[PDB]
Amino acid sequence: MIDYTAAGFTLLQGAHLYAPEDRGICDVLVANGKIIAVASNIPSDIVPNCTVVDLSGQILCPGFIDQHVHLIGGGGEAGPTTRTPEVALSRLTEAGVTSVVGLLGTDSISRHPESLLAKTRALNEEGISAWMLTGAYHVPSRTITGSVEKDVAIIDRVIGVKCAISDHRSAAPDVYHLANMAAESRVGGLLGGKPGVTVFHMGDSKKALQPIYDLLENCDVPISKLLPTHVNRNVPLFEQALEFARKGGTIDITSSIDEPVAPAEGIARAVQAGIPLARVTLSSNGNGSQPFFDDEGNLTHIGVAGFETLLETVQVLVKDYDFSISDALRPLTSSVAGFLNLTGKGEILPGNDADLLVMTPELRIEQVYARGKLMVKDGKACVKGTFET
Amino acid sequence: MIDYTAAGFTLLQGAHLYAPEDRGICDVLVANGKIIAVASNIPSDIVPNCTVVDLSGQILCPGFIDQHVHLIGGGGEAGPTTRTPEVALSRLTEAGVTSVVGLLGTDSISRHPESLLAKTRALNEEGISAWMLTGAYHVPSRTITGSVEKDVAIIDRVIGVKCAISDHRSAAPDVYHLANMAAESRVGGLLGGKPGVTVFHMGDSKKALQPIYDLLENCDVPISKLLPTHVNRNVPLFEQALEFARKGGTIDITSSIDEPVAPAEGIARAVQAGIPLARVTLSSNGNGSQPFFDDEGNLTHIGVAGFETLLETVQVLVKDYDFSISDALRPLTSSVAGFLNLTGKGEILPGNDADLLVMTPELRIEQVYARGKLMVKDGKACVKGTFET
Amino acid sequence: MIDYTAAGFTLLQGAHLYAPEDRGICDVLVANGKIIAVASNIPSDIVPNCTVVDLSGQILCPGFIDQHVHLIGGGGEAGPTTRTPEVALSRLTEAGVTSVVGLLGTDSISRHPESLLAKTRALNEEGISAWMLTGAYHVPSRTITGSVEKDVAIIDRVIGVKCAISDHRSAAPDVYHLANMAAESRVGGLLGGKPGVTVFHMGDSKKALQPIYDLLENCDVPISKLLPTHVNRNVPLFEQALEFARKGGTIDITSSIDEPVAPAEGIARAVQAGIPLARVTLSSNGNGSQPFFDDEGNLTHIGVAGFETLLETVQVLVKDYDFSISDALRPLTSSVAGFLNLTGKGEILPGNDADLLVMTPELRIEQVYARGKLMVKDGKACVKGTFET
Amino acid sequence: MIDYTAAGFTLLQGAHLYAPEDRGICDVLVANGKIIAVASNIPSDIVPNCTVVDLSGQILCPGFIDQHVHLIGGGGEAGPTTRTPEVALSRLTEAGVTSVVGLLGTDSISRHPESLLAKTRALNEEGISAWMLTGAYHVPSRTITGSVEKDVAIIDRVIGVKCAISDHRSAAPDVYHLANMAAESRVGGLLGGKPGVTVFHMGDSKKALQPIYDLLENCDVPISKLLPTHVNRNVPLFEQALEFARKGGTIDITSSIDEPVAPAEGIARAVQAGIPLARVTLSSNGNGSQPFFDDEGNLTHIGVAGFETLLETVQVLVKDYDFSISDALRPLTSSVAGFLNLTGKGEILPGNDADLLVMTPELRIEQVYARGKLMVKDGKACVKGTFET
Ligand SMILES: N[C@@H](CC(=O)N[C@@H](Cc1cnc[nH]1)C(=O)O)C(=O)O
Ligand SMILES: N[C@@H](CC(=O)N[C@@H](Cc1cnc[nH]1)C(=O)O)C(=O)O
Ligand SMILES: N[C@@H](CC(=O)N[C@@H](Cc1cnc[nH]1)C(=O)O)C(=O)O
Ligand SMILES: N[C@@H](CC(=O)N[C@@H](Cc1cnc[nH]1)C(=O)O)C(=O)O
Ligand SMILES: [Zn+2]
Ligand SMILES: [Zn+2]
Ligand SMILES: [Zn+2]
Ligand SMILES: [Zn+2]
Repeated sequence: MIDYTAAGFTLLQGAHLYAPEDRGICDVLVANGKIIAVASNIPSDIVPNCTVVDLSGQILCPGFIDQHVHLIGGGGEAGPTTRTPEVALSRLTEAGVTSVVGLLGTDSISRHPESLLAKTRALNEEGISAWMLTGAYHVPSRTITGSVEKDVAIIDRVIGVKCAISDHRSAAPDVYHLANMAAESRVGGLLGGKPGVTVFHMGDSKKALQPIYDLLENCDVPISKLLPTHVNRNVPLFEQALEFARKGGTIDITSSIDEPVAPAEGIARAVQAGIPLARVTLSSNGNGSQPFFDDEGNLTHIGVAGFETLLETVQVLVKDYDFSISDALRPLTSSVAGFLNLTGKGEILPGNDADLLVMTPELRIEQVYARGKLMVKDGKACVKGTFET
Repeated sequence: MIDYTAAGFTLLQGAHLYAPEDRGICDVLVANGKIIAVASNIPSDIVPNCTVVDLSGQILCPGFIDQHVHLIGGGGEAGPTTRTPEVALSRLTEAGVTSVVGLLGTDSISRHPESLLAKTRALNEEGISAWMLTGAYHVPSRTITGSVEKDVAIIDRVIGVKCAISDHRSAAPDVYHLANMAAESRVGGLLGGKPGVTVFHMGDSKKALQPIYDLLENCDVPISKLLPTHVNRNVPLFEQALEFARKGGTIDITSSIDEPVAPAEGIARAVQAGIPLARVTLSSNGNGSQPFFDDEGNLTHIGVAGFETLLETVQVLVKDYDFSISDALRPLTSSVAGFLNLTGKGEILPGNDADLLVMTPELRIEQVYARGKLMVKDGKACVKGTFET
Repeated sequence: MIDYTAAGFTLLQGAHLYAPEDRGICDVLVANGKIIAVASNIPSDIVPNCTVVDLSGQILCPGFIDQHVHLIGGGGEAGPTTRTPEVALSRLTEAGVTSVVGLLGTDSISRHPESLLAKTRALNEEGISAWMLTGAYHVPSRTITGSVEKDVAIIDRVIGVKCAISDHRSAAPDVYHLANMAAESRVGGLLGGKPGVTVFHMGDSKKALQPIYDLLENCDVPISKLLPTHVNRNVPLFEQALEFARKGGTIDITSSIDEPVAPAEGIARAVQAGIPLARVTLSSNGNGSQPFFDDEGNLTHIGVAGFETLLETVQVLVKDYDFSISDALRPLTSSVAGFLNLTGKGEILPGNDADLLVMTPELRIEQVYARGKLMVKDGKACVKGTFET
Repeated sequence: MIDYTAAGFTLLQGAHLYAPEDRGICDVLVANGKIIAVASNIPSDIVPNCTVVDLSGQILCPGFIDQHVHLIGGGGEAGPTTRTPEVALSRLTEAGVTSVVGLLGTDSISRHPESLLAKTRALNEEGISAWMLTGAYHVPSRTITGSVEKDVAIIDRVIGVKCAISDHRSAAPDVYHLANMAAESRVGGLLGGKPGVTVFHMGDSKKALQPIYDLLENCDVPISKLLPTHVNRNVPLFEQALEFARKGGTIDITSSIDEPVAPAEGIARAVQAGIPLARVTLSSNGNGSQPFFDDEGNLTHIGVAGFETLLETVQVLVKDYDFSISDALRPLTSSVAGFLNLTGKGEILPGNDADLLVMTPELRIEQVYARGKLMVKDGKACVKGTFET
């Protein structure tokens, strides 16, 4: 016998496939971590040493891309005891996350981009796909090489920069600082082949999106590189976000915020307003703290976010909102890959990566493939982090 | 016999107690530097090896908290010969100060935060409680670690930052500098578990509080973290301070300034205006120089402040103003502890620290306990600094 | 009734006390986290609202002090996936550990003293007692303030410095760099009130202890500040370690190494050698990686150390080594506290901290108290880390 | 029909395979740039849309790996006009080179690691595989991040460091500087998953290898991380090089030097000396200047090295040296990949990268495949650099 096992041939048979586009019942051929063929009825013997998988009666869709996760831990708003813990592989996979963008938040004193970068690498090495944003809430940005442009341009996992605005925990940056930072990300992105975005954590300040508007009037960074996140945190901010998207910007809704605008609600609303789903993404904020502040900017309560809200949002949208599953998936898949220009991700096409979700019809996760590898079986991780126990 | 002396049991019997709230005649049980019980009639044998103290006919109240003292010396406005000297322990205790916040002023060239920090530690070790502010008049701030946020976040004794505005000795900072500095203090405070305030020395400039208003319009720092000090220095500034407090800010009156608005006068006025005492504090400016300047910003005269004005203010308020003692005490006790979130200080409650003042009925200090230890006896220090002589 | 609960009075009765010294049957009284009385037969009613614990039939001893723990995680010798996780509270308490000293190892790129410091602080807040060493294997040391000397003098929790010698992962330092470093720690120590020690991770190099000796002739740092650790990792090193202890040095044996010199064996050998137990300590290296390198410095195997070996060593010593329980506890209690000058630790005496272990006669942990708080009950943590699962 | 082209299936049939091991007549199947099967007689229809290549009568072997190439240009020893040009893709592929390691030489003023890195990245994108060494002749090293150790641990393409010793253009470094540097590369290597080697350009100094030996006694870096290059440049050096290899070291012979020790001659001598071929590598120094200096360190002659000598050496060895083709290829394939720990390179095994050469029986290159892509056809590049003419 001849051994063709190195190929990792895998045939995924007869699931109802959402690419996210409804492909109906379709097969998927995988080799070396890549989708090599997608079509109705694939001869299970088309290739040697092929592992056949019957997904009849099941749904197949692309793995989620969570562009907002505190991979190394976050928190700290109430002292050191509130420093959250690092993210563990199985937590991600089990929630259907095959691709992630790690970032830092409030604390950039006991939290470092070098550590975030190491964790990002560990995850890629463990089996999934991971990137990161340089910077943190603090502006000017705390980087690895000393320059935002140089970080985005030269650190392979860095794709953009993070900052915070309209929030009582910001560093009170002025327009110039913001503009420059954005411009540097923009430029380091062309050079490095990164999207070069700037992600803005939004707080509850009444100024809302103003800083983003000001910034626009003060530089030549395309509206397409700027991402306001946690837009559902408050009404008036949410409403502003809608017009921002309508002007051509993309807005990121956080799944970990149920009030005042719940995730599925925000998405449905966007759509009511005429916003194209391609301009709406959804992220978890996993492992970040969920601190609530007083009227005096006083902390009262503090929790930690998880990844389960992702899937839940989908379910709700489908289930309580009348979205088609296809539509329901976009913001976690194709919309995100689109905004971040994440190649080979977000869609089920030949040549793309074999990052797939096998779900039951009532949208429950059974299996997860990350780059062609079986990570989750029967809704449970079969592959765990080097130190998960 | 069994030895239970390690406990330092101390029963303080039958004084009329102001917590600052009028508790009438009440006893106070202390152990290991802490108030363990407060109630009418405590069995002098409730605990073993208990030291009983009869304060019948006397008043008992909490130790003062002076949040504005040049612990290492200050001055310098008229040359090196005008560099004031360091503060000595007994000077504090004798004036009823059991808790202090050290800071720097005009000179941050021959004066250093590292020195201030060492002195702060020496004082805690000698018997009282001491903290400090990083920075000085100079903006941008001269810190220990190179960053305001990092100092507040990581140096255990640092609780906030100092600066000067509306004064001919300021560094002429612009709104951005101010805003950022404040924001950094704010944020380093959450992380470090410090109040994270910004204290503004106010000069006589006609702009008065404007800079604070501007700052507000340019960042998201809660009005509750900003403290304008020496507000009584001039009328129009004083008047502005009143509305600032009324908007929700706290104002600090300096006891060492008799004109144009004397300390008790300012406090009474605040109250006439409807300001809650919780939003009014009083500090000494002890060891700082008291320089007076010309019309041409020319120095004429220069003196050095002491701590006796603290007690005097209380006396006057009670004596010439009709405040209840309870009310009279707030600004030196509960109001200060409240603003700085100084835990276990400012009030007489079980679990709080045994920082107490024993006074005669005509408000004269007889004894002082700092953390359960007898520091002053019969109005005189029994415990002196390592080098006091 | 009068409320005296703020005192947390606790009376631990009837156990067989090892302080570590054998004190036969004897009671212990606690108030405010401190030991206030130690005597046979204390009256269960000597003080109000007392919680009495019947320890009859049990054994009572000081909590362990582990001076070598990778609090924020370690490892990374085989890439990013081998970066070990941070330490959880419950894992320490459950191992009998009430005081700990945190440090960095091989990686000081993705690992930072600022993060280590935040963690040390987190643990102090959560209930135990933590300190840290500045630096890492890398010499020159990477510090918080930019100076070893400054780090030790001004960062409250820093008590000395870590470095690596005689190991293929060292930074190839020369005596000058080592001497200067040790001298800085010594001096910072005097200034800040710290022991100001230099901790040397020893590797398998044939040079063994040579560098230390060289350093001793190139400076005037007292031998008593120089701590070689992991001395049992190889024989010739171990034997050299005995001479060094013999000359006045203290030596730290790693409980996580079972070959070629088992921990209990090392201790017994030290003693048979005429080295007083005061000059022998034992530490775990918990959370650190346990990497194995072949012939050509190639990594063959990697694992993570836990805390169980601490206790095990004690059992073995008593059991197999003819040791008295008293002597057997020294190396984890009094010797350590003595070496690092840890006040209020390692010994059960009035005035010390209520850090104690309740064990069965066969040496199994049952209860653990930290600063008088119950952390472990029935061999199980009843107090957990803010983010423990 | 079903489309399976995303797979790039390619079946290379009938050649005489040297993997390098002689495997007689044997086929090779490729999919997605990887070798998925290696066996005699694979079925031309085993997989769909297969491109079958008749290599009958040819020879198939691994692509060459050149670890010493001045990718961005070099030279400059005789002023600015002698700065050599950057390497073009086609020149590498055409020389049989599929993997390359880039470095700097004498000039690190007009030459920068950031530029070298961009180039390495350009080549990876264009189709081959490239890595780089940080540093240059200059010691201390000029780096990207400011630290050798950091450069190696965090810049993905950096795998070690370059330096110059025993040469009149060295920076006159001392053992400490050398030892520290090598130790940093070693450690960064472990952290980032790199070999973490130190590459020593050797010059004609009488000191020859002394510095290496000195370094070995001043540190604990494994001999296997230390690569002396250009060892054939002079005799006594060369002879010393044999002893070093004999002690466990690996040695790099330069194909661009024909006197006094020809490349093929050096290799044969190494072997006759008992040095396994695994410890002998051969590199070109392509694009580097070939300067000649007279008596008094005066430049007499300058030229630029090409890549043709690589192949030539192989031919000569076989031809004139009694070598088997197998052995003759080691030094450019398996030995190199082995030394630098290059995974998926230097050997034709299922799972490795499809980097292969098609040669005539007389050893002339015909085709070249890189990661399964056809780059050279008929001895001519059919793939060129984005800006190649
Ligand atoms: N700050 C957290 C991460 C974070 O942004 N959380 C959100 C949670 C939230 C959003 N809206 C209300 N709460 C925040 O606004 O704070 C950290 O730094 O980990
Ligand atoms: N500057 C002094 C401390 C200080 O602020 N004193 C006050 C005294 C004052 C207030 N109003 C009039 N005089 C000042 O306004 O100068 C130093 O630096 O020691
Ligand atoms: N490397 C660890 C800390 C450390 O010093 N471990 C020792 C463990 C050991 C001792 N003997 C064998 N293994 C080592 O020699 O590696 C980290 O950095 O986490
Ligand atoms: N100098 C070159 C790189 C380099 O090391 N070349 C060797 C070439 C050589 C070896 N023997 C004779 N000539 C040198 O000794 O000069 C550059 O910097 O481009
Ligand atoms: Zn956020
Ligand atoms: Zn976040
Ligand atoms: Zn002032
Ligand atoms: Zn002052």
